[PDB]
Amino acid sequence: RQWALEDFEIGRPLGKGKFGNVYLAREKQSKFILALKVLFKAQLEKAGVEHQLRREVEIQSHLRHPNILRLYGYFHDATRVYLILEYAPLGTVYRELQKLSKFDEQRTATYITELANALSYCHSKRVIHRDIKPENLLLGSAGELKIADFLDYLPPEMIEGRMHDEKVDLWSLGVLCYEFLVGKPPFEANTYQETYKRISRVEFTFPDFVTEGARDLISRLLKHNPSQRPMLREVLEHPWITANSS
Ligand SMILES: C=Nc1ncc(F)c(-c2cccnc2Oc2ccc(NC(=O)c3ccccc3Nc3ccccc3)cc2)n1
Repeated sequence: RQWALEDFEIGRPLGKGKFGNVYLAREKQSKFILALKVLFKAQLEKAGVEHQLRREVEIQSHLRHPNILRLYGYFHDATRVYLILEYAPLGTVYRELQKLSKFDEQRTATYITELANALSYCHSKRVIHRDIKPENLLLGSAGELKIADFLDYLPPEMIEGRMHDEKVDLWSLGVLCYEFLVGKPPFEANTYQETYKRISRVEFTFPDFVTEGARDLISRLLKHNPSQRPMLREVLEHPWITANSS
């Protein structure tokens, strides 16, 4: 409960980014094996996100799920800040997606279920999410997927703030599923302008090898109007999902 850097025996550099570096680590006390991010407050300031982090570490800490990367604890010295995190032994879905180019109908559906499961929990524990990427998806030991993200003159459209923020994740789920099945995201193009074009006008096209159940689901998630995309529950109960999830 009262953490210091010499409570930890340090292993191999696990990669860097963005403010800090991650190392492999072990609790001298419980010999428990975990990752450790090392953020520098100097690097947080020249990016103005010190309070933003502390804010989110308090949110993160109260999220226990097999499909969400577990944060165990945190601490600091004057120069450095440390985050004690679940080591995902099997690499990212990015690296793996490059190794396999695309995934099988079942590998994709299982991954969607897990995401959906995790996202539902967040929605339930009152914490909505923005965008999910393959690069932000880590892999546990048993192939399991881990989200590792980080007046009186005022009108109605300014006091109701952000109306539909819950529904972004369903778009993300649509996009992801596609990339998993195809190897590329659905509005990927050459110019940034042509990508912007296809995202705005919702312009994606399934190559022939894609199944119907997938085309059906993906289309339902990728609706222009946010309030038309299925609620997470429905994704878990989709013919295609309920036929490949395990
Ligand atoms: C190879 N497996 C593996 N396992 C665990 C790992 F952490 C990593 C890893 C290695 C190198 C770089 N990144 C890695 O993954 C992550 C992914 C997410 C995080 N999460 C955070 O850094 C974070 C968690 C809770 C709260 C805040 C966090 N960061 C944050 C920083 C600034 C502002 C806001 C949030 C940490 C490491 N890699």
